[PDB]
Amino acid sequence: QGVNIYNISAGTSVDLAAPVTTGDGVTFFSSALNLNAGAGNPNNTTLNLFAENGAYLLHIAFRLQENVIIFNSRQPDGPWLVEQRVSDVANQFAGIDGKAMVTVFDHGDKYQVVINEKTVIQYTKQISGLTSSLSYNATEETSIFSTVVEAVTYTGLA
Amino acid sequence: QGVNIYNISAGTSVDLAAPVTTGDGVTFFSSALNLNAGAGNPNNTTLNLFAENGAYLLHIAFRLQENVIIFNSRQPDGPWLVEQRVSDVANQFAGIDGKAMVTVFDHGDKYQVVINEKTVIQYTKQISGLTSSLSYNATEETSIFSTVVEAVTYTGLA
Repeated sequence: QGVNIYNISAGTSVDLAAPVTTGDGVTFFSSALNLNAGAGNPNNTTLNLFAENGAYLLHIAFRLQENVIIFNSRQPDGPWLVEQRVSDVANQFAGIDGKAMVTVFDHGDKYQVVINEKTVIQYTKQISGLTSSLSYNATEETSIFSTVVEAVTYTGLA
Repeated sequence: QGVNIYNISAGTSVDLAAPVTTGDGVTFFSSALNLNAGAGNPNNTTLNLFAENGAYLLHIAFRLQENVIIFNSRQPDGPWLVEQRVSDVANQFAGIDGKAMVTVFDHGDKYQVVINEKTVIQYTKQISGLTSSLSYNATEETSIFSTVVEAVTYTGLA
C-alpha cells in the first residue's frame, strides 16, 4: 500500500517512516559492484534490519577474501547467535554487473534473501518482530556496493 | 516469492517469466529524469501492463506539453475506455531529481500507481487479468526517463 525511499550512506543507519513486517519487503539498491575491492575488516559490506530495541533481526555480511556471505542475528546487548553461511560471493551477483540489488522478504517466520533474481537463503528467524530501521556498514575504500545505497521499502501489503 | 529484473529499451516490450497478479507489484526504474524533454506526440513516455490477449490492462502516459499523466485501458482490437487524469507531471516527481521510479501494485480491483513515494492514483480496473507483458514506449529524444528503464517485479506474494 506504500512505497518509501531511503538513501543510506555507508556507515550510517536510518529509521523507517513505515515499519517493515510480515508480508513486507525491503530492497537495497547499489549502483556499483566492486568485486576487486580490498579485504574486509573482516567484512566488506553489511546490510541490516533492526528491531525497535536495536536487536539485529537480520545481519548480512559479505566477505570477499573469505569469499562467503554471513547471515546472523543478535539482541542489542547479546552475542551473535547461530551463524548461517553461503559460499561463492561473486557467483550470487552473476548475470548482472555494474550494480546490484538485495531484497529481503519478511515471510513472518523466515527472511527470504534475494540477490538480483537469485534466492540466496531461506533464513529462519532467530529473533522476531517488525523492522523499524535499516543500516549499511562499509568504508569507501573496500565496500562491494556503492557509497550510497538506496533501500526502497514496500509495506502495507497484507 | 521471487524477484525478476527486465531491462527495457525505449519502444520495446517484454514477456514476464512470472506474471503479475493480485497482491504483486512492478517498479520501473529510470536512471534519468527529463522534465524539459520536449514535445511528445502526444506522449513523452508510457508504461504499460498487458495480458496474453494483448489488452492494455493499464496504460500510463506522461505528457509534458499537455502537462498530464493519463491513465487508461483497452481490449485487443478495442477503443480506449474511460480515461483518468493526474495533472502536473513535474509535481509527481518532486522529491528526487537525477532519477525516478514508478511502482504499480495489483490489488485485484484496482491498480495503485505510486511515483517515488507519492501515490498518484487508485485506478479501478476497467479490465482484469494477469500481466504477462510490461512495456516502455518513448523515443531516444523526448522520453522523460532514461533510454533503458529497469522493470523489477515482486511476485508469488499472496
